[PDB]
Amino acid sequence: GRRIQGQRRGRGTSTFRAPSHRYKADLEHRKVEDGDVIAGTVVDIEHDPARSAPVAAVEFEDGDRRLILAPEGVGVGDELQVGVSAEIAPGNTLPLAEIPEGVPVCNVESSPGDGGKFARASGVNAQLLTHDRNVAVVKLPSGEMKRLDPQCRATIGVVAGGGRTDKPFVKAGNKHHKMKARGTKWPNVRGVAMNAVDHPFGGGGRQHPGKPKSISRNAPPGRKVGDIASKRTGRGG
Amino acid sequence: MQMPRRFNTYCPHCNEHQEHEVEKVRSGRQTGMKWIDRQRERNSGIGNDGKFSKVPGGDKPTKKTDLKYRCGECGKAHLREGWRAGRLEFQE
Amino acid sequence: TGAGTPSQGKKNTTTHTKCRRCGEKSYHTKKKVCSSCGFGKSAKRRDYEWQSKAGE
Amino acid sequence: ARSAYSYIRDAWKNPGDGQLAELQWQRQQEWRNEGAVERIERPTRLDKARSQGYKAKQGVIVARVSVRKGSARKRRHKAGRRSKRQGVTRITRRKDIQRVAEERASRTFPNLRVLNSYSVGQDGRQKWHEVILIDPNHPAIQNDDDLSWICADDQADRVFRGLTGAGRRNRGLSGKGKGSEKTRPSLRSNGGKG
RNA sequence: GAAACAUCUCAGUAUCGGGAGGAACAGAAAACGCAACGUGAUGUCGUUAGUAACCGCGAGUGAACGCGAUACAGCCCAAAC
RNA sequence: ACUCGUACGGUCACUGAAUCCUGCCCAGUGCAGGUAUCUGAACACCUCGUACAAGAGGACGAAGGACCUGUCAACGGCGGG
RNA sequence: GCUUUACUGCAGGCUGUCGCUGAGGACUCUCACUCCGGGAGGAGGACACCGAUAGCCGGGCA
Ligand SMILES: [Cl-]
Ligand SMILES: [Cl-]
Ligand SMILES: [Cl-]
Ligand SMILES: [Cl-]
Ligand SMILES: [K+]
Ligand SMILES: [Mg+2]
Ligand SMILES: [Mg+2]
Ligand SMILES: [Mg+2]
Ligand SMILES: [Mg+2]
Ligand SMILES: [Mg+2]
Ligand SMILES: [Mg+2]
Ligand SMILES: [Mg+2]
Ligand SMILES: [Mg+2]
Ligand SMILES: [Mg+2]
Ligand SMILES: [Mg+2]
Ligand SMILES: [Mg+2]
Ligand SMILES: [Mg+2]
Ligand SMILES: [Mg+2]
Ligand SMILES: [Mg+2]
Ligand SMILES: [Mg+2]
Ligand SMILES: [Mg+2]
Ligand code: NA
Ligand code: NA
Ligand code: NA
Ligand code: NA
Ligand code: NA
Ligand code: NA
Ligand code: NA
Ligand code: NA
Ligand SMILES: [Sr+2]
Ligand SMILES: [Sr+2]
Ligand SMILES: [Sr+2]
Ligand SMILES: [Sr+2]
Ligand SMILES: [Sr+2]
Ligand SMILES: [Sr+2]
Ligand SMILES: [Sr+2]
Ligand SMILES: [Sr+2]
Ligand SMILES: [Sr+2]
Ligand SMILES: [Sr+2]
Ligand SMILES: [Sr+2]
Ligand SMILES: [Sr+2]
Ligand SMILES: [Sr+2]
Ligand SMILES: [Sr+2]
Repeated sequence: GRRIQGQRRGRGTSTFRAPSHRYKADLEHRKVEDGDVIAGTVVDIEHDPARSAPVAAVEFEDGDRRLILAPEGVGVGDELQVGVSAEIAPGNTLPLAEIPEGVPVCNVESSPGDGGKFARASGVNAQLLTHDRNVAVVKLPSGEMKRLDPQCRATIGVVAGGGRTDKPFVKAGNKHHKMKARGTKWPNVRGVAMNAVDHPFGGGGRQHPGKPKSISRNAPPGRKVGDIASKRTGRGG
Repeated sequence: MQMPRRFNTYCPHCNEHQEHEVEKVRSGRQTGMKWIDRQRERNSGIGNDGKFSKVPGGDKPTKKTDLKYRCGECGKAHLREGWRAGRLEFQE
Repeated sequence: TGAGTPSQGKKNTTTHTKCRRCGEKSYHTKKKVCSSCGFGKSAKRRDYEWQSKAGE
Repeated sequence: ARSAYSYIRDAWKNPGDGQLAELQWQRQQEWRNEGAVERIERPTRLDKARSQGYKAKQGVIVARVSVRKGSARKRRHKAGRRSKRQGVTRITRRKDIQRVAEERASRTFPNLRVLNSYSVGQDGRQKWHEVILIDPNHPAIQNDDDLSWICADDQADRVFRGLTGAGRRNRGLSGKGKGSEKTRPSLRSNGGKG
């Protein structure tokens, strides 16, 4: 047959790529030598096209103008501090070691100094729980207990733009506009609505899948469709 | 059918009649050193292996008689043409 | 709209032009490559053995 | 008595033993961070180099080349193929890694001609070979009796034509008798059956 | 082609990548092995021969030593000192 | 490539606004989890064999399978008496 | 052309083993190798990656 849509995806053509040129900034944490003596005033609150959430434009003491992943509550004129001896206030970035337990953090790092990997989407937060000299256990928004290095930096507060999911798109036109700012192909044609040549679920006189939807992890790309390595299906039971 | 374990018959070796013993031919083990075994390892490569890619066939409803006629005195055996028999049992 | 006659009317784009290297109207001005001599692609002249019969 | 060279040779008989084991573990670390083709001022195996034809003279260049270990980096068929020709994983190239090394070196030095090469070890994923190249235009070679043969017009691009020792050995030209029916005088003259 | 077809065959062909010359390549035995008290670098031509050998031992595939010729030509390092 | 992205994400699928609802079935097939025991290749290893080798056998035993469990808004099923 | 529990195979995935590969049947380590860090340095560590091979799955493809 022909390659399925998921195989055309990996080729990285125009249709599948994200509009990178229209993106503002690669929201990463600042680099401090040590000591903490790095701070700055917030100039403006802008819209990040990449995440549909706001981003704070901060100007630092050493002339540096950079955009940062803004938590809730941050405004113009606010002073945010980045470093080891930073204040335990919303918007400040300091390692997990210095941050007290039970305090909601966002833009958490995997490896120290990487820039921030976890808890970056609209209104989410990571929850810091346990402390040690070796391990700082953070509870990620998915409900997972991530055992992390205490030297991993994190910003205090929940990410801004909370409750974005609440309002329905209502009409296809609204989904269109959102999708045009991401790296996705939209609309979605069901495989069951395609021809045999085009998808494993294509064909027949009526629309139904050919074999059971649950596919093995070991399945090759071109066959791995439907419910990938599902531990279960359905709502009941 | 039933068949006697021992009976008198011609020994092509001794050129005279003697009391022969009958035994079902037990299959001998393969060495894996024959020419066919070497051709299997040689001729087999990427893809289909031709003749070596085949599997052993089926069965005939009834197999023939596969016996060994052991002589009582000289101790040498001979082979005879077999006949179709569903089950062959020995008497004593 | 028919793929024939009415689709021919749109055809006012210039692609293949006179080549600086060989003189054939095969230099694709959008691709900057010659479809005849391979100017733009290779330093060596474009030639293939299928341009003539196998025993010739 | 034994030459000092015979000691470098005896050391390389077992590159995983003694002081050389410690030396390779150290060198390969710097080699892995070096390029594909790196010119070295002095040969790692002086005995082998000199035995192969090297001289500490003007226009006698040496260079280390790293080539990947393993079989052919082959693509699968995009068109119809019978079972025999459907392979990818088990297919290997007909030119040994040493010959791939000599060519990469000769291309890096378009003016020089390949004299010979030798192995200088391998790690888990690559092999290293040092190629001795000669300048056929330097009067230091044009006048050298033991090297001036490489200056002749018919010695141009000798590595791409398989005229190297590693080339001739890979072409099946070692044995003068039985077994070399399809190899000598050339593979192309024998219908490509070697 | 095998009156299908998978090994086999078409065929190392078609085609593709790199490159030399006026010719290229090969070449002075870790050869041969008419086993000898024998031959003596290498190509090539005639033959050896559809022979040995291969092969769903099917269809098909297929040399060499030698011999008769052509032409002939033998040398340089590495190391020891 | 997704990705100047990070689960309020984005990938893979099914159904197709709203309203009232969405029963029973895990035997087969699929996917997934587990597993005393059974099955399970090669390397190394042990016995035999061979002055070596081919080869025969053994011990150990991964994923996988057997067996057990979960799962149908998973493929699908919802009869005769 | 398409399909599958047709025949035969080929990619791909999972898994054991060998090489890289090191010090003291469960375990410690640091030096290869890997990742993070501008760097100092941090994490991981003889595993992973990669090369080779073996078993399973494998109309994704021929
Ligand atoms: Cl969305
Ligand atoms: Cl019998
Ligand atoms: Cl060269
Ligand atoms: Cl002779
Ligand atoms: K064929
Ligand atoms: Mg960022
Ligand atoms: Mg939704
Ligand atoms: Mg788009
Ligand atoms: Mg749809
Ligand atoms: Mg349709
Ligand atoms: Mg299909
Ligand atoms: Mg339907
Ligand atoms: Mg349906
Ligand atoms: Mg010739
Ligand atoms: Mg035919
Ligand atoms: Mg036939
Ligand atoms: Mg042939
Ligand atoms: Mg011979
Ligand atoms: Mg519909
Ligand atoms: Mg990196
Ligand atoms: Mg098919
Ligand atoms: Na063979
Ligand atoms: Na060159
Ligand atoms: Na051959
Ligand atoms: Na036919
Ligand atoms: Na046919
Ligand atoms: Na055959
Ligand atoms: Na069931
Ligand atoms: Na029904
Ligand atoms: Sr970075
Ligand atoms: Sr990042
Ligand atoms: Sr279907
Ligand atoms: Sr239920
Ligand atoms: Sr073979
Ligand atoms: Sr095979
Ligand atoms: Sr039968
Ligand atoms: Sr019209
Ligand atoms: Sr136009
Ligand atoms: Sr180009
Ligand atoms: Sr050409
Ligand atoms: Sr040249
Ligand atoms: Sr002579
Ligand atoms: Sr089931």
